[PDB]
Amino acid sequence: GQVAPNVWSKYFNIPNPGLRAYFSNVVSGQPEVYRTPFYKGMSLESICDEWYKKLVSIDTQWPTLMEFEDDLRKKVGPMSVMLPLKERMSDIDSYYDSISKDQVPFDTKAISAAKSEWKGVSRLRLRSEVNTVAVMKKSTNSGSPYFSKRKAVVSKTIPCDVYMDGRYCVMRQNGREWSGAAVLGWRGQEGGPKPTDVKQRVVWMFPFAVNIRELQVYQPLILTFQRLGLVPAWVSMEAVDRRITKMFDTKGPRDVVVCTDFSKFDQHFNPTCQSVAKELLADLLTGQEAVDWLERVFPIKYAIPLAYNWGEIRYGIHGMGSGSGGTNADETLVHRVLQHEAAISHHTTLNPNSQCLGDDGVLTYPGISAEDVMQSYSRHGLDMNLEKQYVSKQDCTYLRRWHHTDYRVDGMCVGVYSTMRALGRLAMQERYYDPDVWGEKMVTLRYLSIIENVKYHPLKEEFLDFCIKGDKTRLGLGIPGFLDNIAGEAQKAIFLGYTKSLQYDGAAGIENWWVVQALKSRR
Repeated sequence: GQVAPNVWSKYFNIPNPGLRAYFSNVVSGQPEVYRTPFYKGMSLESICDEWYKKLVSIDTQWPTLMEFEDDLRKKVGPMSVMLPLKERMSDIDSYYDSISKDQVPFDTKAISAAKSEWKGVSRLRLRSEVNTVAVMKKSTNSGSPYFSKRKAVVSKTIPCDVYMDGRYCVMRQNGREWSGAAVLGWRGQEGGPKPTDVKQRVVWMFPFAVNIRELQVYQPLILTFQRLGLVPAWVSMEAVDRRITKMFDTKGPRDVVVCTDFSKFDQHFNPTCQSVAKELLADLLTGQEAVDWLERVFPIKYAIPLAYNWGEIRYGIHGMGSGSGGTNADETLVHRVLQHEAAISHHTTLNPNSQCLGDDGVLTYPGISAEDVMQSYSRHGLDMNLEKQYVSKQDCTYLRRWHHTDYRVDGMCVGVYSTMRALGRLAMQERYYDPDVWGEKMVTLRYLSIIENVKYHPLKEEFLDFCIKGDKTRLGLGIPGFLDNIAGEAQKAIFLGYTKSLQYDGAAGIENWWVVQALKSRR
């Protein structure tokens, strides 16, 4: 745990007033519930109770959509309540304790079937440090050692080299050696209506130099898979929709579709899972630098130290460091092996229109059952809870959207985001934006980007009308000139970038959003 000052200064550039104040907020927590001005003067309860009166009209035509809405309404509530560090210690422990559950290795044929999906593909080369830096988000925090904006410390960071030496992460940055540690970050996820129901997500904020080295492989990997369409959720929700359609149209007429969920996937992504990820990357990669990368950069996300408080560092191997540049790449490649393994364990072939993304999957194969899947997956040390699994021949959920074989828009089984979930996010934010300092245009833009998720909901027009009420300036209709200049307003403002890399949140194309078109047509 606690290190003397002369140790701490090898991890972080000292003095660091901003890092001191960051950890002070980590210790004390953040207890206030942040409510938006959406339906100001009505409670969260009445907002949902009123929308529900309209919503129930879908229950006769689409009862399982009503069940999906009713399940997500139970989660509506605050997302801004950050517990004090002393109440999150067990959340940290789970990263280190969950990786030693009983676990057996993956089947060879499953690993080969996964590698077959990219048979003809141009092998990946590492992207240079310089080009990798240019592409990445550079306004976000550099982590250890500077805890600054990335753009300000590029030249103190590259050229860099990072590797594990035992339990230490050694980092050489433009000639100087530092010791690397992830900084304990936080995200809130709604999990009920009380302040104490906020889910306390553990975010590992990686050293800039580690993220650069990681992304030298993961940026080319994401790019290649996007163009090949291998992981639809890295492309778009419409690409997800098209593969959901293919899945429903090619499954056995009497087969179920199984929707799997992992409890604490990152924490259980143990060494057995890691070596499958390393093997698959090695098949995608080519050249000597890649061999070097696979031995020295790849392991860091599963073993980097954690700075969880100003004087305090935890060491040891652990599960997926939630927040790594390859957070979703490693897990999605291995989750795909799990899907193949389940069909192969039962003497059949995975329906290739099955999908997965980090801890979320939907699959089918001849004769599939949920119980076979759960057994096949969880023998690898992976935790699953049944009442979060879902099984049906006609519908499924994936990436918090409902899909039905018969619910088609222009031929496609489009995904229906929950109006209840969207209402919770319209009323409740994770951060405070003082009205006096950020203004109504930004709040309105946050609203539009939430509502846009329900663009395929059968009650989307009634839902938009409901949301127009509840906004004083009516989602932009009441702001002079705003809708006519929506592209430009949207650029002053500045989830898919998330699904591809980091896993924290769980561009003038805004003019093509359904919700914008729908508002303009209401003038």
